[PDB]
Amino acid sequence: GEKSQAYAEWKKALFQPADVILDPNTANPILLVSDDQRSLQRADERQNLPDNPERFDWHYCVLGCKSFTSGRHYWEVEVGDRKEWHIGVCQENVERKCWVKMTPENGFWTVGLTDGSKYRALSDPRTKLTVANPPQRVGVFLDYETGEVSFYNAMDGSHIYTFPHTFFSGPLWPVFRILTLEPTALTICPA
Amino acid sequence: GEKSQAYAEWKKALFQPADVILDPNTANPILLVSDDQRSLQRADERQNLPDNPERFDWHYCVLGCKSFTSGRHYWEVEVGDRKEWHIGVCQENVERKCWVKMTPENGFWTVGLTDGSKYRALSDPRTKLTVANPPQRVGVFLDYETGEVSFYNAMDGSHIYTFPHTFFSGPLWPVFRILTLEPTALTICPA
Ligand SMILES: C=C(C)CCOP(=O)(O)OP(=O)(O)O
Repeated sequence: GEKSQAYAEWKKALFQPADVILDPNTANPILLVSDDQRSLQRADERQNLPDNPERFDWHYCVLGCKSFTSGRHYWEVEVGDRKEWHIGVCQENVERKCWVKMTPENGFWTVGLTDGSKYRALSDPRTKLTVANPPQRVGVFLDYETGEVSFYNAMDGSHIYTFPHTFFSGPLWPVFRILTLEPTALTICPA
Repeated sequence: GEKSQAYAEWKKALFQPADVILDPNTANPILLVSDDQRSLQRADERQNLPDNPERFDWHYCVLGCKSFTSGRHYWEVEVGDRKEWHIGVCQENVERKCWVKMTPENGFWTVGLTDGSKYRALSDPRTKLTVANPPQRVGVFLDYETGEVSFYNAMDGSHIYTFPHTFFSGPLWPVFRILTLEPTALTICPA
């Protein structure tokens, strides 16, 4: 209880709770956004969607509906028993159509999981993470002004990863990515 | 380059720069504190020194000359190629005379290196770290109010470790521990 309590108090001293919903107009055509816009699944094949400019056509990504240009913000994501996921932030100006490698140099700050047990930060090169207990819920923490993106196990307060401090260019968006077709959705925790 | 600049801007924006000097009165008798109080080495054998109450008698530890009871503070330590070292903060009330495990529950928040290649956080139990580039200079970051102790590579800005947010009791001192005889001293970088 003490580690959860200190995690709650820290998030109150410093970070504004963001109420993040998924924008279906940004979602790759293989993704399904839930009607309440909190949950994400994958289809067996691309669905028939317009190719509007905001849509990720290659990467299996979706954005939030609000961006950040300043300030300290957090949100929490129920990854549950998923075997695969990536979450974090990206710049408004990322390449959405052509492939680009999802790295900080290309405007992406994400961590995640592959093959049930391989936790990685998508630094370049990728950082192999050591996680003592697989997180069911992950907190994403942004400080725009200091260039900080960090990740915690939201249930026990343990730290997962902090990217090197950087300089952002333009607005940042919450980003979510799933590659697999598996029973458990990715779900955003309401603020 | 940019990662060093962003690390510099972050530490300047949010943390008070501590000018840390070693207190030889606190040092375990096997330690040698330099005349300028910036450098720490180990002697071959325990020196004959008085067992005054403030002196560490069991652990091979020394404190700084100033504690923190509030605020955000940072300092940097040149570890160079030294194969063994642990650094961080501890509570004024730690057990200095008798055997105790150096853990957060016992008032110590430290990380470091064993046998040239084994990075650990001194959590209970110890957390094995994976560090892609061995740091030569380590930044120690304290936020008293949010219970935060984190550690960075002070040359490239890469993150090393963040303890779970906690609650501190009383003053925190910079603490330094070396177990081995090695050519390379630990040296505190001035503010
Ligand atoms: C033996 C002493 C007094 C120094 C190291 O203590 P431990 O052997 O308990 O090891 P750490 O895990 O604290 O390095």
